[PDB]
Amino acid sequence: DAKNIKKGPAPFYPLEDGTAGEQLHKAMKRYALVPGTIAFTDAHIEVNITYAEYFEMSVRLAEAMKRYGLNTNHRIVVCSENSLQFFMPVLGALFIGVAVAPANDIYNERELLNSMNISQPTVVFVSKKGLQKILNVQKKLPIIQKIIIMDSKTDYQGFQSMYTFVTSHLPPGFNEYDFVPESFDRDKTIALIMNSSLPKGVALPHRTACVRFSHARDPIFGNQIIPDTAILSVVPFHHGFGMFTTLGYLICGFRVVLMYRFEEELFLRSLQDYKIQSALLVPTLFSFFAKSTLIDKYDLSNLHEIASGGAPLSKEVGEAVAKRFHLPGIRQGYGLTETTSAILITPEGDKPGAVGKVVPFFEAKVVDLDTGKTLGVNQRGELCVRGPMIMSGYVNNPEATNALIDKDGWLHSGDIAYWDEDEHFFIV
Repeated sequence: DAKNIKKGPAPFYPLEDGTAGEQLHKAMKRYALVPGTIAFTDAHIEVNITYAEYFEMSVRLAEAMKRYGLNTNHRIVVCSENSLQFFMPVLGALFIGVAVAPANDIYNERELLNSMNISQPTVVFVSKKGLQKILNVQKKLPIIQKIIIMDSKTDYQGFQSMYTFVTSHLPPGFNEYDFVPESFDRDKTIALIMNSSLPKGVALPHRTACVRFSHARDPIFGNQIIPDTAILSVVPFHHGFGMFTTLGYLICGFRVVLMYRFEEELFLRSLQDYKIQSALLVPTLFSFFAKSTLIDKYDLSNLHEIASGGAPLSKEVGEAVAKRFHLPGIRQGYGLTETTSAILITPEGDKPGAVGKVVPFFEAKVVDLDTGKTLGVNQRGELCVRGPMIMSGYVNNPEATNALIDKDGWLHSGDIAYWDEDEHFFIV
């Protein structure tokens, strides 16, 4: 009964062709050509980096990695707290088809080795403060040939920075605006290898990012592209919420204001002073802001939304946070690392405490817990989802993959849900 399979509507804008790197290159080149357009802002040190600067350096890294010898057969790791520099190697790799494996920068040293043992990187990009951890891992994974320091201009402790690495490998006369990103099969070529909440590696083809880019610009399931839009992001860039919201914001030309350490006054003062339209919180920051009383001391009249993304809020906490911030509700999402980003999303302007509706290109159902039979309206069962952001598989673990994703391609989320007459989903 097709009536019991919830289907996303058609996207406002048709899904664009090209790899994720080709799509990001094209958008970012355009914003690059408008001087003064801000890509990222570091709320702690107050520095802005423009799209022209971001574009040029990402293109330069792409060419430098290509000349060094990286191709679709290689992976890199990015291991860094949130920073102005984080996405530079991410974008450069995407531009040339090299898979990016972000490693949680507060992983203890065992968890870190586990993650890099699965991703098997040839090159590691790390912040200064992560260098010692990476050196210790490298003693055990000889495949790591080269370590490049992200938040330095000169060489740092005998290692090249991104800047000196680029200079070592760029051809004479290199022109950032003549560069053409690589073209490859976006279904077979892996864009990201993300870690599971021992964590596994989740392989995500370029296709899954391309679909995210359609949602991110969707006026219903995303944010409308409006000039001078600014986002405050406190979520980790190495995890799917931060990774795939930020890439979408770059596609949209927005200003991404970041923090790498949560503080109450800096956060609220940043919302006010950067006239943030949209803020992203990790889940336990919601319980925090339900307790905060300082909110009313700031002018937050440009704030239109607070988004929890993949992570599902209790109906009570979501309500208490919306109230504190004088908002009609929270822009919720439900997703997993395994679905790339949110595949249920609160449609713009529209149900307490629904998590949202099925995104374009996807289908969702709920099934009986004993039997697997599809259930009807208002009936509680296991949420299953199907669509082109589902991971291609856990790296080198077909058994955990087949345990999660059945033979018809339904991913079994492990969560309990129901959908209603309006097709809003509720996570119980």
